[PDB]
Amino acid sequence: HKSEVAHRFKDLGEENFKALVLIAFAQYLQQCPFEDHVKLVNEVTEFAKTCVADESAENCDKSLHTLFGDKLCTVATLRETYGEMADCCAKQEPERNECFLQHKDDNPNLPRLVRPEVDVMCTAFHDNEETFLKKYLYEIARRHPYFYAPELLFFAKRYKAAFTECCQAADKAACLLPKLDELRDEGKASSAKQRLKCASLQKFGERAFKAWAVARLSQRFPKAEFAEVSKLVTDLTKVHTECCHGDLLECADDRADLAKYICENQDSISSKLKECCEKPLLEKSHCIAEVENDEMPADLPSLAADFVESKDVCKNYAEAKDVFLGMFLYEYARRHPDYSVVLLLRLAKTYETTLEKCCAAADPHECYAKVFDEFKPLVEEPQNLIKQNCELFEQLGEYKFQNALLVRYTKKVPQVSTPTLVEVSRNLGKVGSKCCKHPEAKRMPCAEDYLSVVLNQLCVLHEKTPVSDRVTKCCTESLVNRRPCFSALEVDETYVPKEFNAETFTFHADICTLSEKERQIKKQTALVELVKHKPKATKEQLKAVMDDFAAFVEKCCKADDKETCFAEEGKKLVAASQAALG
Ligand SMILES: CC(=O)C[C@@H](c1ccccc1)c1c(O)c2ccccc2oc1=O
Ligand SMILES: CCCCCCCCCCCCCC(=O)O
Ligand SMILES: CCCCCCCCCCCCCC(=O)O
Ligand SMILES: CCCCCCCCCCCCCC(=O)O
Ligand SMILES: CCCCCCCCCCCCCC(=O)O
Ligand SMILES: CCCCCCCCCCCCCC(=O)O
Ligand SMILES: CCCCCCCCCCCCCC(=O)O
Repeated sequence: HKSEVAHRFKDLGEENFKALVLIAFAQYLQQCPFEDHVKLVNEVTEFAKTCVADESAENCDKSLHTLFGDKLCTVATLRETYGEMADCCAKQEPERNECFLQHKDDNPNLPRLVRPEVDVMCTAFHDNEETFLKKYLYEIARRHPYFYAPELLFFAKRYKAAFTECCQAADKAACLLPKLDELRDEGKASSAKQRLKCASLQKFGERAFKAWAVARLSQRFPKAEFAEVSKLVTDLTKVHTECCHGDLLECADDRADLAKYICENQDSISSKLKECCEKPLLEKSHCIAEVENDEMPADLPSLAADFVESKDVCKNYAEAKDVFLGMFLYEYARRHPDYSVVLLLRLAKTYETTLEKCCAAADPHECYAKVFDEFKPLVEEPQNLIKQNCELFEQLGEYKFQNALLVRYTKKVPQVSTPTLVEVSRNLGKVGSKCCKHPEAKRMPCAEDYLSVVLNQLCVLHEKTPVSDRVTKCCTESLVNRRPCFSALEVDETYVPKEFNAETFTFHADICTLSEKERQIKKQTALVELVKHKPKATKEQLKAVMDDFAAFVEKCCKADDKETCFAEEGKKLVAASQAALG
């Protein structure tokens, strides 16, 4: 149509429009106060209503980039507050927008947002539901310039729902705090996954991305023809390149088109897309990205037909290596929604290496006749880790399971920071309590998903403050070897134990008054330090020292005079404990 703004306003709605415009400005003008953004939002919203009334009104024919760019350049404190960024306003539109992305600071030095008390939140919520949520939408959007805006809006609505419900509860906190903790983690995970997929697309390149996409979409849409999946992998690749670059508008349109495309060809892709394809513009793509795997045809041939036996596998492969490998992935993935994507990538990798070191042999058909026997050990490695770890988690509880990981990883990389080990082991523990509750068929995809963020974050923290070559080795390995690399780490025979420190192992009644979370972290911290001090201790030896500790705590956190107890019974525990640990 003639007016881009009018169009977006129409099929978006005033409410969503105002929220998005807000998120958009907060993502570029990250240093401006809330009240300034609110003002801009009103001016842009007013402008929009105008174009809705008269498609031909002034400026209404200008593109969103142009309009958005002009408003941005309106801010008078631009040069003083943003310096260099102000120089962007001197360029012709095509480059002006390009210039703004380059200055969108991915990580500003804003204060960590603190969670106020439930009572204060709920009261603010009730006094002014809108400015309360917009204020935070603003605080979140400015701290996360790259988070896809629409999704950030999607989260805002879940936050609103949690307040509406919880602030009306007998006991507010019991209802809200957890919903909020769940919202945060999920938000951080969605965030980490977007940065991950973008880093990946940057480091490893387009081929690795498409490979990942083929495998993932084939498990998701096992009934779609391979030509259809290829189509989608192509569009998804363009979509993410554009979304990673940070240009919100281009990004949103490509996603919109794709969502539209999928829905129109819905019956030719999956049966579980009805719901999603009904939903409103703003949610189609998000819904689709998260849709459940469709059901795979029960009448499916044996892979070995076209991939192992069939003479002339090389003829088809040499004719177009990637396509052939792609079909292999497609065929293999849609039959295995229970495999993790990386495992599927590992198989395809293995197969590629084999076709390369076989198609250039006397009797090819016999060189690669095995192949499928190559996969068995690749498939089993991840499955065994899942059963073995989920069983342990079943016996012990999340907490005790975290302590087990704690001991296990401190011994593998003692060089790592204690607080880093504690966090990593804790998040690793959550992955266990989250995924082990699923039936085997969904366990691996689940672990992969959560483990990818956890490992990524682990690596990032290590990128900054390097400590182990082995960690760096794993972290810089190919995406397909990342987790197997970490699983392959063994006890550090090198490590020289930190000599004893009286402080580190001293305790006061503070732990009696502290809440579970802080108490566990206090205990878990001591544990890492314990292992670092005597890394040659046994599950058995440590287990004894740990038990004598559980008691020691109880004994003192209950005794009339707690203070003394922790000092006298403290001297003892430590003295005795050292004796036992030689
Ligand atoms: C996040 C996902 O697992 C699904 C995702 C995707 C990303 C890269 C390669 C394959 C699959 C995904 C989307 O981003 C998406 C965007 C717009 C429309 C449909 C989409 O579907 C997806 O599956
Ligand atoms: C996600 C955008 C919607 C804005 C609503 C957020 C309101 C919750 C405020 C708490 C934020 C502090 C983060 C946390 O620790 O949970
Ligand atoms: C002046 C510019 C303000 C316009 C705001 C950008 C509009 C975003 C459209 C989002 C549509 C959802 C697309 C999707 O992800 O499926
Ligand atoms: C058109 C289909 C494109 C898919 C290409 C198949 C590539 C499979 C090889 C496995 C990739 C492992 C990732 C990597 O090491 O880069
Ligand atoms: C399952 C949670 C417990 C923590 C142990 C994780 C073990 C799962 C490893 C398998 C990861 C699948 C990804 C891959 O194929 O490398
Ligand atoms: C802080 C550095 C410690 C890093 C600990 C390594 C994390 C291991 C992740 C792999 C989980 C699968 C279980 C395993 O094979 O050990
Ligand atoms: C070298 C002697 C110092 C003694 C070390 C004791 C510290 C053990 C902390 C482990 C916490 C037990 C875990 C728990 O059940 O909460």
